[PDB]
Amino acid sequence: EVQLVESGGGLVQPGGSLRLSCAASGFTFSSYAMSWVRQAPGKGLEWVSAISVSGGSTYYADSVKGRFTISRDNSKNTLYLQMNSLRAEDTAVYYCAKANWGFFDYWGQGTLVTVSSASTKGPSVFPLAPSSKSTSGGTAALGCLVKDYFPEPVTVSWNSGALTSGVHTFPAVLQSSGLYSLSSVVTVPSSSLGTQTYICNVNHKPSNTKVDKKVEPKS
Amino acid sequence: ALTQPRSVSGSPGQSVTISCTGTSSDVGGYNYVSWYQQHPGKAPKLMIYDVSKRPSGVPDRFSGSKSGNTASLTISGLQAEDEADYYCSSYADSVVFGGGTKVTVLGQPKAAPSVTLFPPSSEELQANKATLVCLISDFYPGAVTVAWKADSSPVKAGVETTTPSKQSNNKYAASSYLSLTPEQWKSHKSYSCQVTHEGSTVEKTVAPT
Amino acid sequence: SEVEYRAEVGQNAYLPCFYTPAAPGNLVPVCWGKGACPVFECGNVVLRTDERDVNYWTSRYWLNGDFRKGDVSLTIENVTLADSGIYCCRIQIPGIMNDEKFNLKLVIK
Repeated sequence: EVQLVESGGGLVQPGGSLRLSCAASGFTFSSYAMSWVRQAPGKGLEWVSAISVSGGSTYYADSVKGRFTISRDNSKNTLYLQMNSLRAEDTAVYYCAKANWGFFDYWGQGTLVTVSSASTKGPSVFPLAPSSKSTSGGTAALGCLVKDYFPEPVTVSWNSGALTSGVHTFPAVLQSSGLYSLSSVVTVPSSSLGTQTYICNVNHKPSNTKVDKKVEPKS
Repeated sequence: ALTQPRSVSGSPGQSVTISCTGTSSDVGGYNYVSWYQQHPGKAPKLMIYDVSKRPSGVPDRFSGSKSGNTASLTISGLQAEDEADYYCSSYADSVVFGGGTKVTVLGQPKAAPSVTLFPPSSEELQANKATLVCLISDFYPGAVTVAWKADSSPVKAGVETTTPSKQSNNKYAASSYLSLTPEQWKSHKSYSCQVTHEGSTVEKTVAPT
Repeated sequence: SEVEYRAEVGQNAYLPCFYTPAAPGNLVPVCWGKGACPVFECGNVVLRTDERDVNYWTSRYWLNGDFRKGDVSLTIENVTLADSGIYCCRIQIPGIMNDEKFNLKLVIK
C-alpha cells in the first residue's frame, strides 16, 4: 500500500543540472521527514539529503552541500531534489525514502542518474532465431540481441507483454567500448513454431528507441 | 565512520552475527542504529531500527543489539533467503552507513550451468558484423570460467563476459559475447563456448553452415 | 551538563525549552521526543508544531506556555518511573542545518 515513485533521472553532461521527483502515496506524507539516498553502481549506500516534516529545515551530506536542494510539496504529496553542478561521482541510483528520525522504512525503486561527457546511443536489435540445441523436451529457445547502447536501462517485453512465462532478460555486458549489450530469451513450444509469432519489444528511453523485432526460424 | 566485515558465511540453521564498529559519538552514547537488507536488483529493506526495534514484516530471527561502540545484527537460524547484502547505519549526528556485509548461506546444492549458444543472425551479417551469444544460467556456486574456441584454436580477442549475477532463486546467470567479423565467422568450421564450473566443463558448438 | 529536571511519581514534569522568533508571529517548527536528538526530527515523537500551530500531539504531553512567543516548554502530566530519561526539544530554525537541539534529563522517583 505504501508507494514512492522516483522520476527525473537520466543522462546529464558533467556540470549540468537535473530535477528528481518522488510521488508519495499510502501514508500521511505531511507528517514524515523525507530523504534521498544514493547508490553508485555495484557500490554501497550514501545518504544525500533530508527535509523536515514542515519542509522548513533541510539537511545535506558534505559531498552534495551547495549543489543539491531538497524541497517538498505537501499539497501534491511530492518530494524534489534539484541537482546542479553535477559530477561523475554523482552517477548513482537515487532512492527516495521515508526518513523518520534517521531511518528509512519505505523506499521507492530508484531512478538512475548517469553523469558522463558521453552521449546516448540507441541499441541495434537482432533476432536470435530458434533451435532446441540446449532445451530438453518440446521447447525451443529464441531471443533478441540488444547490441551497443548507452546508458542503462533497456526494457524487453515479448508479444507486447502477453508472453511472460519462460522469458529471461539477461543482465547487460559492459563492453570495452563503454557500451552495453544484453540478450532476452524465451523458451517456447517447438510445435507452436510455424503458427505462433514471437516479437520482442525493446525500449531504450534514454535515446527514444522503440524497436519491435519479429524472431522467426531461419532456413 | 562505520566498519562492517566484508563477508560473513554460515550453514543453514546456524546463528550468524554481523558487527558494526563506530565511534563513541556514532554507536556509543546513542541508541540510533539501523540495519538494512538488500537483495540483488532491489531497494534496501529496514530490518532493525533504534538498535533493537524490529518493524512489522521482519522475521523474529533478526535481532539487533549494541555493546559499547559495536552494534550487532544476529540472524538466528539462517535460511537460503537470507543471502543478501547487509548495511548498518548510525543516525545520531548525521546519516552514516557501513560498508556492507555479504551473508553467504553455505549448505546450498551445486547446480551445473545450462549453456545456450546462438550464432550471428542473418540480420547482423547483412550489417557487416557478427556476435556469438553464449548464455549461461542456473549455476551454484556463482563462479564460471568462459573460454571461446575457433575450431580447435583458442580465442582471446573479442570476448566480453559478465560477472555472474545472483538470480531470484539464489542461483547465478552469466553471458559471454564473442565479437567477430563475417569473414572470421565463415572462415572456420565451428565455434565453441566452454563454461567451466566446479571443475567441470560444458561445451556448446555452432557452425556457419 | 549535570542539569536535571525532577518529579515524584504522580506529579507533572516540567522540562523547559525556548526560542526567540525572528519577527513577532513567525513561529519556528518545534518537536519533542523521548530520547536524545537524532539526525533530524524527534526520536519517539510526543509533540510537534509547525509555522502555524501544533500538528502532532499526544495525551499527557502539552505545551502550556506561550508557544506563540517562543516558550515551547513541555508538561508531562501524571509521571511514572517509565517517564525517566532524556527528552529532545528540537527548535527547527529555518534553513540548511540551523536546528537548535536541546537534550533535557528527567528523573522520576
